[PDB]
This record gives sequence, C-alpha cells and structure tokens, in this order.
Amino acid sequence: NSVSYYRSASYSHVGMVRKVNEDASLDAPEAGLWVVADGMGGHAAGDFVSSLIVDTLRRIPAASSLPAYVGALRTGLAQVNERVRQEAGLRGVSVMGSTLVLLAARGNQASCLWAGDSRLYRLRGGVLEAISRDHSYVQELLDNHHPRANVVTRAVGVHEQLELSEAALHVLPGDSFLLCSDGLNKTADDSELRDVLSHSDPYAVVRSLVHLGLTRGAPDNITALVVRAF
Ligand SMILES: [Mn+2]
Ligand SMILES: [Mn+2]
Repeated sequence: NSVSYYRSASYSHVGMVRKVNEDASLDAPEAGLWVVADGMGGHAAGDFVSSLIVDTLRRIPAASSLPAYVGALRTGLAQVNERVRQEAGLRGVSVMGSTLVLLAARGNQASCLWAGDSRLYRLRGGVLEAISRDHSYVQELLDNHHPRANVVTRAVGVHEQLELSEAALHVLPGDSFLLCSDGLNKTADDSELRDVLSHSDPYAVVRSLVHLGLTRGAPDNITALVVRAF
C-alpha cells in the first residue's frame, strides 16, 4: 500500500478581465514539490513576488527527509518575505506580495505549507476535502461571495514575520491533490471541482478546470496544478 510515483501537471490563464497574469506555479515532481502563488500589486509587483517565490523554492536542494525539506522550504519563504519587504519599502508602493500554497511529498508522507487564499484540496475515494483554510478576513468571520473577500490576512510580503500554516498528510495510492489560486474556486464550487478532478489524467484535468473557469467569465488569473499518487 506504499506510494510509488507522483504524476503532476499545471496550467494557468490570465482570465477574461485581467491582462497581466500575476499567478505563478512550480511543477517539480523531480523534487517532490508543487507550488501555486497568487501575486498581488499589478505588473512588476505581484508577478515579481510570485516568480521570486517559485524560483527561490525551485533552487532548494531536494533533501530525502521530508521534515528537513519542509524546514528548508520555510526558511526559503522567510528569505523571500524579507527581500519583498525591503523592495516594497524602497519603491514606496502600497501593494507588493503573493499568496503561497505548496505540497511537498516523500513516499507515503506529504506536507502542505500555505499563506493566503490559494488552496490545496485532496480527492480520495471520489470525495473532495479542503486541506488548506484561507487566510482571509471572510474566513475569520465564517470561523466565528462576501464583499471582504479581497482582504488576505497572511501572504508573502504582507507582514514583517511571515507565519505559514502547515498540514501533514498521509498519502495513499490513488490520492489526488489540487493546488489552485482563488480564480478557480471563484468560478467553480467544490462539487464541480470534485467532478473535474475525478479523471485519470492530471494534464486534461487542469486544462478542464481552467476551461470551466474561462467558460464562466474568468474574472481573476486562474491557475490549477493537479498531483496524482500511484
Ligand atoms: Mn493575484
Ligand atoms: Mn487571485
């Protein structure tokens, strides 16, 4: 019952309103690493931060021990946070940051690190389950389609100390995972995500998710990254 192999695919689209894609992704199954980052601040700001995230995380050496790897990912994100803070302060801009959601896998164990309203879902036995929980003003109100949905309470470059949320996962053969920016779940509810994810091919699945989003007016940059365990 141990997990042998991870298949993955990613697809992003600027959408139907924005003309600059500030979404970024890293599809590195060769390092057991999958990342989606939703940049904010417009061109030369949001995409700057999201691309810096994916490039910094890509260069981290793939340590065999998942907990050590996760420690290294955390440190890399802290360094990205500090660099973005320095740059934003220098330019004097109000908005310069990016959400993050990553999944790192080693055999039968995986870890999710996230900050923002980019999500990780797990599909197991045809049942979809939200692993991450939005760092959003709305989510805090719900924990106690809302107009306060544009307020992200944690993301890279927002605060001095970046506080990442973490969730550990036991992976079974046949498990599926979806990393996405809010542009997808904003245009398809969780039951439709479960429907589209219930297919064998991650490449067709991510393209079908983005297509459904585009079909419903794609108000935001829409990115989907699907991982399947064997
Ligand atoms: Mn964005
Ligand atoms: Mn977004």
